[PDB]
Amino acid sequence: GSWLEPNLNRKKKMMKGRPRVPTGGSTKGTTVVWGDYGLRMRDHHRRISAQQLKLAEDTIKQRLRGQKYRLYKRVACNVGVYVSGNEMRMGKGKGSFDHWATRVAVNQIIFEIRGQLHEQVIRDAFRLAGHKLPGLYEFVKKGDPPVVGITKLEDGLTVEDLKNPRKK
Amino acid sequence: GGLLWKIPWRMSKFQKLRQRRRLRAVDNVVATIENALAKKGETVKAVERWRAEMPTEAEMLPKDKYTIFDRKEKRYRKGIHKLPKWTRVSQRVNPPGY
Amino acid sequence: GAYRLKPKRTIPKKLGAKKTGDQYVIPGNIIYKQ
RNA sequence: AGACAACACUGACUAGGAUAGCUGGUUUUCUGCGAAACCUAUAAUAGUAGGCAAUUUAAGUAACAUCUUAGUAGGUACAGA
RNA sequence: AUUUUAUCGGUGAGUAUGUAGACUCGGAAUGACAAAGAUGAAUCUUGAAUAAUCAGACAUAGAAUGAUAAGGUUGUAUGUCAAAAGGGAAACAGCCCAGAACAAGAGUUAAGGUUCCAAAAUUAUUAUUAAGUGAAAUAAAGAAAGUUUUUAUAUAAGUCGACAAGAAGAUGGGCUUGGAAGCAGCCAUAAUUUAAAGAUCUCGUAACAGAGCACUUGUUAAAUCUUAAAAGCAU
RNA sequence: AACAAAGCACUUUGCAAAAAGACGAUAAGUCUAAGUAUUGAGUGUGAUUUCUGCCCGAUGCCGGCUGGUUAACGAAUUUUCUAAAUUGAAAAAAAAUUUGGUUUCAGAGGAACCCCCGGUUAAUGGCGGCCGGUCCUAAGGUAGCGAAAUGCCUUGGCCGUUAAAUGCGGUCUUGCAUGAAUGAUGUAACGAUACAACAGCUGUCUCUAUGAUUGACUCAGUGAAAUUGGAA
RNA sequence: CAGUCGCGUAAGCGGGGCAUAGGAUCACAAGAUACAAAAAGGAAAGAUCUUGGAUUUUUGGAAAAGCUACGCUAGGGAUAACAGGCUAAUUUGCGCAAGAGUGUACAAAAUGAGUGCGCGGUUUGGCACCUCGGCUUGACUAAUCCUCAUGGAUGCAGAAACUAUGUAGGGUACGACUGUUCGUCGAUUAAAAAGUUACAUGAGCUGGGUUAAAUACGUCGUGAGACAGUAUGGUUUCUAUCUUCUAGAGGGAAUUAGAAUAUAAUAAGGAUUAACCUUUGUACGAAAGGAACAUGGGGUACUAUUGU
Ligand SMILES: [K+]
Ligand SMILES: [K+]
Ligand SMILES: [K+]
Ligand SMILES: [K+]
Ligand SMILES: [K+]
Ligand SMILES: [Mg+2]
Ligand SMILES: [Mg+2]
Ligand SMILES: [Mg+2]
Ligand SMILES: [Mg+2]
Ligand SMILES: [Mg+2]
Ligand SMILES: [Mg+2]
Ligand SMILES: [Mg+2]
Ligand SMILES: [Mg+2]
Ligand SMILES: [Mg+2]
Ligand SMILES: [Mg+2]
Ligand SMILES: [Mg+2]
Ligand SMILES: [Mg+2]
Ligand SMILES: [Mg+2]
Ligand SMILES: [Mg+2]
Ligand SMILES: [Mg+2]
Ligand SMILES: [Mg+2]
Ligand SMILES: [Mg+2]
Ligand SMILES: [Mg+2]
Ligand SMILES: [Mg+2]
Ligand SMILES: [Mg+2]
Ligand SMILES: [Mg+2]
Ligand SMILES: [Mg+2]
Ligand SMILES: [Mg+2]
Ligand SMILES: [Mg+2]
Ligand SMILES: [Mg+2]
Ligand SMILES: [Mg+2]
Ligand SMILES: [Mg+2]
Ligand SMILES: [Mg+2]
Ligand SMILES: [Mg+2]
Ligand SMILES: [Mg+2]
Ligand SMILES: [Mg+2]
Ligand SMILES: [Mg+2]
Ligand SMILES: [Mg+2]
Ligand SMILES: [Mg+2]
Ligand SMILES: [Mg+2]
Ligand SMILES: [Mg+2]
Ligand SMILES: [Mg+2]
Ligand SMILES: [Mg+2]
Ligand SMILES: [Mg+2]
Ligand SMILES: [Mg+2]
Ligand SMILES: [Mg+2]
Repeated sequence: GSWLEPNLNRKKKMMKGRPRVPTGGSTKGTTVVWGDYGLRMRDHHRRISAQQLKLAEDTIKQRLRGQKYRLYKRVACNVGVYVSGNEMRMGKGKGSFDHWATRVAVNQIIFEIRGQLHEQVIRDAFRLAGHKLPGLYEFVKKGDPPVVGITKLEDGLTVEDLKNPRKK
Repeated sequence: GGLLWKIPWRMSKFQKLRQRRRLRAVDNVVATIENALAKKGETVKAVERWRAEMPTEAEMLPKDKYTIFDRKEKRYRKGIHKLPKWTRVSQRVNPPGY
Repeated sequence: GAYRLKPKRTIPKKLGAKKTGDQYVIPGNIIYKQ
């Protein structure tokens, strides 16, 4: 399939669910792994649609057209969102398929980029993509430390320090 | 909703002072129990577990004394006075990172 | 149910442990349904 | 025209003979204890029955509640791929 | 017939990255069961006698559903109300305290408060804010010579600002075009000489010319006085 | 605009003891009627002009076989229990047969309705698709009418009427969902029916004003009512 | 445990199937038991055990179709339609951010794809706390149609218009069509803008729409009847107790013994429009066209002013 159209059945209805909320110190998906720069969702955990991620991709291509770059996607739309009619009454079963979506935890990377381009030219492409995506986004470089929840592990900070009851 | 539960998002300096003293009072109950048993050379699993994964008021940060974790909030924090029976239940530790 | 009602309510089978460790039993007593 | 048949007519008036799982009402004081809005069944779903169970006060208690110590069942949060 | 791929699909490998109601190799707390001991307000069981109740509501946490709307609908855990007065939340069924047998007391306290309405501090310490922001129901993204702090950094080897002058030559680079001379577009953009000067960043010409910039020197001049970022509180 | 109506049409009624129809806890009997097929009753339509098409398959009704079916009746069958007798058994013994009583089974033949055949549309009712061709039906809406009292789309198109027309009139129609005695269609005459237009007329309006009487208001006489938890 | 069968050297296993998805009584029918036998001997009809036939599928187990707008009674607001409340998906309601692109050139004069962050409570909806239009007369909001001040405008010469910032004092009319709010159109105008208020206002009016009984048409239904259909017609009650309000009074308390007359500060309301000429054919402009500022347009009286 694709990162926007999975090889799943639209008839099997999926429960709403919730995005992951790491409460045990997990940094899963909070670092740049493939590209040199990344786009991080820094505010809150959300469920992004496939039409919003497609527009974000078009915005990065429209701004970087005519140049050499490699765009990576770290999210996959594998969550079916079934919307019942707004004009319908409550009950009478679950709604029909509307669109695909993906659940993203806080401080996770959405897009990564690698190419022979200038940093400022990539900051603008991610700035525009962030403007059109739901929530607040941030520019990240490869090598930056991971994030535990909403706290960055900077200046020798470790996960065991965040778990230690004594922190004063 | 139309039913008003007027609960301010933050606490007053008077509610905070009492919170510090309630956390301080609980520490004295545990220390009094731990010291009384140590004189006899005894131990209780509940006490050994409290002194291992719970700090003292003097070791807590203000954010941990007046707020709690709430996954539904913007910044994953919430007024501790919004917890049920918050003046008679223990609450000192939140998930790491928040 | 759904657009077409389908009453689906089974009788509980109540499987699992009926006696825990170091619990006294006599002949015939069920200890575990599985 | 379901029109008229003497206040009444999709069937008058009068005397005799009803029911109502529904609504309303049910009158002095003091004292002791003190619920439920759940399950199952029902021609049921405004009802009812049996349980859980409120009460009375006798007969029992190796009763019941809680903690401690040791032991057991089971896979949630989390974490992981 | 023929070979070749930093193109598509497929297979193999990866102790690679992510994803989770019907994945759980790892794995809590809680809750559940039973044993002994201890404690306690008889709260338990049985016998006999014998009811009411069977739209519940809200809060908190976590879900399904809805539209991650509803004082919505529906489970689970806990409590209150229901059937609970009293103090706090301006007023208040459900929230925070606390369970009213009747009086007395500058009595002792809970939550909550202490300038006045109104019982009690105009009580002490260190900072921030100048907006009545706020002060018992947080409007957002965002903008910005508001202010404070911290962390880097520049400065008599003159920071910062202003002012004065300079800012070359091969060369009008080649192509394209009616024209393309740094400045429509395409390709190249090792050099050379200078205190420095992009085969060119912004205006300008039909095309030249011309005015600025990057950059260079000088003058004025700061002895806690440059610039930037982050954070806090404000606009 | 509904009912009735004159007119029109269909069915029914032979009167010999009761014409049919209606009435009669149910009859005698009465009306019909001292009537007789040009009589009476029932049903639909609704004067008259011009007209009233196709389908008898379904439903209803009528008629019809030396037919089928066919309850009662009934040729032919059958059983339970018990009494007595016979046979049998004659061992601790049933069992079988006949008869009496008692109690069951049983159906060759044998009515109407029904099955079957035919008739009937001013009987209840029905009256097509697909692309000149083709499939289907008992038959496929004929004549006429047609944005209608019928029309969702829709304020259909065009013409006339208005300074301006979702109206009204005329006209064309592929009419969601017109239609021929549940009648079709067009005039005269009639209408406190409904709609539209013109002229005149007007306080309907522009835009109200003044005047009159009776109430309203005050004094005297008489003297209600719905309503009302309590009220600063 | 008893009874008696199978397999196995034996120990032993066997009361169907690896486990989890097939309803009674009653009546009826077939076998056994030896219980009772309505005077007695029998029997009939009963009792006990085994067994069989069930969309008893509303499956703890009735043999069961509709209309009512002619409707009735008991109840519920424990479940609807109007309004209010909560919500804000949606909207014919708006704002901000970013800027693909259009604008001969040039992002931001104008214009603004698909989007993101919000406000608001007008439309259509959700929930279930709770069972129309017109006329008359207002009040309020400001997201502004006109009038007043004003920034921007290679795209502001002038004029007119565009966009935007202030600003709600006043105004926003007349007619035809439609029951209409809405909408369409005619003709004027400086302009002929919106919204909230129980989509303000029926104990103030109207009753055309919706609209019970009557009736017809079409469609649907075997039919009685029905329809978000169409058509004609169809009883609109109330003497104001209280609050508020509009007017007018009786009494009173005033620096104070009480009066007559004339009255201030102060308070509450009221009045609230726009256009033309003159200037001037001046600025501007190739021309056409055409401002701003300022003065006057009260007088066939006074006065002022312009002509003769
Ligand atoms: K026929
Ligand atoms: K026939
Ligand atoms: K025939
Ligand atoms: K026969
Ligand atoms: K025809
Ligand atoms: Mg965003
Ligand atoms: Mg409220
Ligand atoms: Mg089923
Ligand atoms: Mg009738
Ligand atoms: Mg009548
Ligand atoms: Mg008690
Ligand atoms: Mg309860
Ligand atoms: Mg039943
Ligand atoms: Mg009932
Ligand atoms: Mg495991
Ligand atoms: Mg609720
Ligand atoms: Mg109650
Ligand atoms: Mg209370
Ligand atoms: Mg207060
Ligand atoms: Mg005191
Ligand atoms: Mg005081
Ligand atoms: Mg304030
Ligand atoms: Mg060139
Ligand atoms: Mg040029
Ligand atoms: Mg005729
Ligand atoms: Mg006769
Ligand atoms: Mg007729
Ligand atoms: Mg006729
Ligand atoms: Mg017979
Ligand atoms: Mg025969
Ligand atoms: Mg005919
Ligand atoms: Mg006919
Ligand atoms: Mg009088
Ligand atoms: Mg006998
Ligand atoms: Mg049942
Ligand atoms: Mg059951
Ligand atoms: Mg009717
Ligand atoms: Mg309700
Ligand atoms: Mg200007
Ligand atoms: Mg004024
Ligand atoms: Mg209204
Ligand atoms: Mg009213
Ligand atoms: Mg009339
Ligand atoms: Mg009065
Ligand atoms: Mg005055
Ligand atoms: Mg004169």
